[PDB]
Amino acid sequence: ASATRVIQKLRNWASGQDLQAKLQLRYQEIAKRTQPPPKLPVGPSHKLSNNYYCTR
Amino acid sequence: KTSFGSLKDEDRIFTNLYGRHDWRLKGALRRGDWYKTKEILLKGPDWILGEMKTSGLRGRGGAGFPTGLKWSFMNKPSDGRPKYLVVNADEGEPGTCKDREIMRHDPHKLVEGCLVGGRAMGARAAYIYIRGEFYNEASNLQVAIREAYEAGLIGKNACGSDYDFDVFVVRGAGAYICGEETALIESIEGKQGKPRLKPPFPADVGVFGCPTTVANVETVAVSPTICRRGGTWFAGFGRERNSGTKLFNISGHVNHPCTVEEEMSVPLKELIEKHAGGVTGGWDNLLAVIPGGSSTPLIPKSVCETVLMDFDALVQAQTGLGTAAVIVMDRSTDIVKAIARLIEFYKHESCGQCTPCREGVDWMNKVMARFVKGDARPAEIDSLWEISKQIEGHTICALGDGAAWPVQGLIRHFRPELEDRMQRFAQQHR
Ligand SMILES: Cc1cc2nc3c(=O)[nH]c(=O)nc-3n(C[C@H](O)[C@H](O)[C@H](O)COP(=O)(O)O)c2cc1C
Ligand code: SF4
Repeated sequence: ASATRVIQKLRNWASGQDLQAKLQLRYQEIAKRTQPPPKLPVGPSHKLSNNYYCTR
Repeated sequence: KTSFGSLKDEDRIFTNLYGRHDWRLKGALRRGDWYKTKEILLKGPDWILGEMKTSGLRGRGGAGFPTGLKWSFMNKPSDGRPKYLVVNADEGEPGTCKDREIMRHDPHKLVEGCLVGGRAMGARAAYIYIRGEFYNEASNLQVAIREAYEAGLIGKNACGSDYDFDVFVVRGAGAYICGEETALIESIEGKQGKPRLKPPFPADVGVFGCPTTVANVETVAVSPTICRRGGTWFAGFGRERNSGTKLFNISGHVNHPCTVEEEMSVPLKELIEKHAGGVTGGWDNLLAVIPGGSSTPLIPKSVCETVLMDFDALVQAQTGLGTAAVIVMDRSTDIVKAIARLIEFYKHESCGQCTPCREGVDWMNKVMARFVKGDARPAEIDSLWEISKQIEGHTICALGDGAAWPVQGLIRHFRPELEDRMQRFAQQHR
């Protein structure tokens, strides 16, 4: 992403593809390594009634 | 007859219910006790059992099982063992005082009923297991028994009928579960008040391992009046299969809480407004009624409008006729607090022998306390219903049933009250 315009034009012409649009090196668009804490949902059997194990 | 009530004083059995006359032997002889009982004993066991059957009397203890058939379960030749009649005077159930009243005011009726039932089944002794808190009642019973022994009505010649019978009185030590049949038998036998399983039934293996029959004080005391006046008269009182008279203890939010003797099948509204002086604040102020003691569930005013006091009538009303203890609760009643107090009573009085009653009644007590505080979420109502259904029918005795039933009645009827309390708690914290 730090390549000059001359080198970018040379690479684009030499490969035939727009390379700066799809760079294989991740710079800033990736997710943060620190994330907010999650709250995972519970399944269908997490109920206090009509949940006898013989019925499932 | 299609309308029941307005019982006549010439037909009331417990003529000294209020203690206005002498409770001793002289007063009992004036009131008509111990009359022709020698002739009854000479007519013998099969005639008395037939009289009880044609009277159609049901157990006053709670279950209501037909007294004639239950007493005819011991109509067998002896296998070398003695046979015993036992009187359940425990009266542990809340709302109930009728057995206490008839023990302390008509004790000779109880003694004559013990003699009649013991002869009808074939027996040498009647053990009256009285509640340990009824010390004065036990002393009055012993005074009456001493009077009967001195008069020769009991002991080595049962009124000159060549029958031998002894009436003992044994006191409990404060356990509601000792009012149960088999737990009472164990308490007499000297162990803890833990009920034993059936089979064996007490008619085969009972107190000390003999054939025995536990019967209610009211049932035993109305037995000789049934024998004297005939079973047809007692069956003529009351409806079909729910016959005779009954002692109703009306307590709670009524103007005159009292114990009265009334004909069976009486309307609840008529009974309350006639004998209790009505609900405090009025019938419109009435909210709920527990009609048969704390074992039976509650019923709201809408079904209390036209309900009767039969076993079958309360069964159709999804309740039962237990000890005929009518607890009345008005609009000012904290209904959830009352039911949680009943569940706390059952938690304190469960004997803890068997796992569903023990653990589940403790669980219901905790859940009901949180329901009173409002400290739960409304799925716990259905959870508590499922817990009560797990308790009911899976226990050794019927205390688990009698603890699951009030929770079931409260959930069945006053569920929006619970939900309103719970959402109010949720909104005043969040
Ligand atoms: C927990 C529990 C407590 C009971 N307490 C009494 C009691 O105090 N007095 C009583 O007469 N019956 C009581 N019963 C009902 C007895 O089972 C019943 O009275 C006894 O079997 C005699 O039957 P009867 O009603 O035909 O006389 C209780 C039952 C249970 C399950
Ligand atoms: S149901 Fe309760 S009171 Fe009855 S035997 Fe079980 S633990 Fe004891």
